[PDB]
Amino acid sequence: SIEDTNMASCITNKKFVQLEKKFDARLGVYAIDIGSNKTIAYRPNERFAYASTYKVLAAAAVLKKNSIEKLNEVIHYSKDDLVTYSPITEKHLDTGMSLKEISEAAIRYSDNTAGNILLQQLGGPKGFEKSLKQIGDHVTKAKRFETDLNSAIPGDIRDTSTAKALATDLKAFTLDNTLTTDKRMILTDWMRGNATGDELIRAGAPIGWEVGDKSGAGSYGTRNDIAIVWPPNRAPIVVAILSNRFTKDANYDNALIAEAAKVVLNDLK
Repeated sequence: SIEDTNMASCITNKKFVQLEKKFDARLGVYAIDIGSNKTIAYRPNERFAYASTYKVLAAAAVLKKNSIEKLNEVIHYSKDDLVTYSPITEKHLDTGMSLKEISEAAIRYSDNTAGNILLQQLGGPKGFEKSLKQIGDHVTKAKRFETDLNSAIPGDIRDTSTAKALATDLKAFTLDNTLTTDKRMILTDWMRGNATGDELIRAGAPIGWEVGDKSGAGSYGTRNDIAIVWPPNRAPIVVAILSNRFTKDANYDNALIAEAAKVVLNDLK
């Protein structure tokens, strides 16, 4: 069957090649079926800017590092801390917000000030990178805050990872024995049912399959989605799909991510 599997990989691979051509993009894919350890991989080790997908990993590291009581302490940030696109944190400027509330705002709405506060809580981008090293991720390189970290310049290693590294990290926090039971369930629920994921991996999932995701978007047409996918009566599937285009102001097309996800989920089916 070794001949049989590799021809299946060649066929799956050609679909990703055709998507890159159709959408004028570069695509990175890594998916693992937690029940069989089967994987799908396309440029799995090539670097992409992770953009807002880090927010779920930074929230997870904050959960791992901090007690329940600490995670409920109110953080009194100021108007000076608000960066572009802070729809939740800008509402609660008078009241302040807890690390738990900040984590939920970052994941559900991709609030950028929320993301910065999580990065700060971990010691800045370098401390966030150190938190990922502690779960065995020596690939991800974190350097800048929002919104500069979205610049996604060709060849630039700052604020980049790979589809394999991001998927493996997401698996580590949501499915492996890294967080306490309560923290793993809280983090997973934050990923469920958010409109920012509607046109991405969720749009490529078969009928009846639930998707919990964290989306990303940046310059050079960068458009990412990392997710846990729950098929009926099956073990979870962890999926990272990263992409970009080739000019600074290029427009992404969410359908590239959805069509890539259809390939992944139909071939892990």
